[PDB]
Amino acid sequence: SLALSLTADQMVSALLDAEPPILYSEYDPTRPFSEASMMGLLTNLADRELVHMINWAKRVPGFVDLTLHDQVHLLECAWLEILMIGLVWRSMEHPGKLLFAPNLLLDRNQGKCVEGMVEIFDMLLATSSRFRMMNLQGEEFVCLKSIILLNSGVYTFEEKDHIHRVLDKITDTLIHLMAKAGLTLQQQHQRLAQLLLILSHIRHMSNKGMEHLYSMKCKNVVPLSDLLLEMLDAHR
Amino acid sequence: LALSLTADQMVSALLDAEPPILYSEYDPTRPFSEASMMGLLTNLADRELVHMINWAKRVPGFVDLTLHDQVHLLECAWLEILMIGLVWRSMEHPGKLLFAPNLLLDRNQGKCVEGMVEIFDMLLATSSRFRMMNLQGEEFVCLKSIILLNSGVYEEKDHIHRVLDKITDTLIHLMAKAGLTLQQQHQRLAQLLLILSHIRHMSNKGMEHLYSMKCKNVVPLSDLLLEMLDAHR
Amino acid sequence: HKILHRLLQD
Amino acid sequence: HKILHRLLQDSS
Ligand SMILES: CC(=C(c1ccc(O)cc1)c1ccc(O)cc1)c1cccc(Nc2ccc(F)cc2)c1
Ligand SMILES: CC(=C(c1ccc(O)cc1)c1ccc(O)cc1)c1cccc(Nc2ccc(F)cc2)c1
Repeated sequence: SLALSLTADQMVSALLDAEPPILYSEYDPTRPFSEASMMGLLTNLADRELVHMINWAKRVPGFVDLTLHDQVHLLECAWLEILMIGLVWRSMEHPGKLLFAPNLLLDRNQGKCVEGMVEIFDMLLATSSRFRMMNLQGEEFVCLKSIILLNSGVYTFEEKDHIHRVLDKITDTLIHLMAKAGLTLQQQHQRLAQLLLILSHIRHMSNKGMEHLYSMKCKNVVPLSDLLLEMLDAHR
Repeated sequence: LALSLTADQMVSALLDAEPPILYSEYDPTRPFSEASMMGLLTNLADRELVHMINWAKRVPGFVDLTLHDQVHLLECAWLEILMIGLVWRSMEHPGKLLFAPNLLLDRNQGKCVEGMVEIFDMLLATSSRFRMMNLQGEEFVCLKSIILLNSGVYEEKDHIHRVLDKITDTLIHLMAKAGLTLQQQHQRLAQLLLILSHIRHMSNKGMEHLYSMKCKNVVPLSDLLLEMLDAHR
Repeated sequence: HKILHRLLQD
Repeated sequence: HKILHRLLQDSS
């Protein structure tokens, strides 16, 4: 794999370059949202973001070297986490707000438009602010997101040793970023640990999100794309 | 004062507070069933909870927290901690889950309970993961203390983060002693903490099934387990 | 009230 | 058969 040869800088530039585009929501000022329209907007956006996430995944160093099935497994396991850390990262400069899209900026309220959505909002909002207080950098964000992609589903599988090899490389890249920013040796590992611990909560937010999306599927209504349903069934 | 402990002290304090390995009420003559196995795992867990709660008080910093916070952290991480403990015990029993010395289970025995198989596999995977990483007793206790303080943290509670940083310092100190290079020290730290993500996953999947059970077929849950359970529902 | 709460006091 | 299969194979 060519991923292991890359330097810290090379790993970085390759990740920033792989970044998915920011997508817009179905504009329509008709406020306020009901529940069907709210979930409709989120579902459609997520469905469109997914297509790009796959392009992004294939550009994450080491992901291409994986068997198609391995790649499928990983994405199926971590797709919501990846969407969430993205949402969280976009919302950083909007305290008390979730930037689903540049034209879709929802605050604490409006989470009530959907039952059981306010709880998800607050965890997301909490993660966003945590990132903000840590002053998370873009180069660190891409590192975190790629880590989720490779790690989330690796313990549910030579090919695994490969993934862990790449994961170590991304860790090297993280410490390198922190070293360049002028952090002491100790501040480097403390920050590293801090960031990774947040991944545990992003996993948590994802699990809750998943089970809701079911009830909303089982109870029908809010038409989900076949792509979503397929990603969903991989968690049921 | 939990912030004035040296790495060595942290290890000692945590290693000291280690709860005992409780025994199952497993009766090997009694033929297995759905109700009995879940009754076995439920009862064991209920008794472990009592030791865990008292183990929490001995985790540096935990006592400094308000009493309402203590409750929150435990209600959030109780299953994660039960699981990482189970995984740590089963470490040297490949393909087997050591719930108790007298209750040692392999994959096929889970099938006796519907939907138990996936949980058993993630758990088995975690232990084998511990096994190829050669997780150390000193490292395990740090991870378990980290789960306790981190899982429920997300006014200004930077104290918990102060202790968390301390434990991180403790983990690095442990690896520096084991003769690891700086690069290896940060890599292993990352590897260890990333496992917590999957332990979180098993906990949430676990909770999920526990809900179903409760309002369904009644595998009677202890009054303590029932309160902890509602903390997630 | 709350068992967990009580046990944390003893 | 999975839509995910197509997108991965036709990735750009
Ligand atoms: C924020 C998010 C989604 C999202 C995240 C990031 C992003 O960039 C875009 C969307 C999301 C919402 C719907 C969907 O089908 C997929 C993802 C999401 C995902 C799962 C659940 C929930 N909350 C919920 C769902 C149903 C319900 F009945 C009650 C609460 C929210
Ligand atoms: C391993 C374990 C428990 C445990 C963990 C560590 C330990 O030291 C002891 C037990 C556990 C089992 C029952 C319970 O009431 C609480 C915990 C546990 C926890 C939650 C769920 C499951 N599996 C399951 C449960 C019900 C169902 F319908 C389908 C699958 C298993």
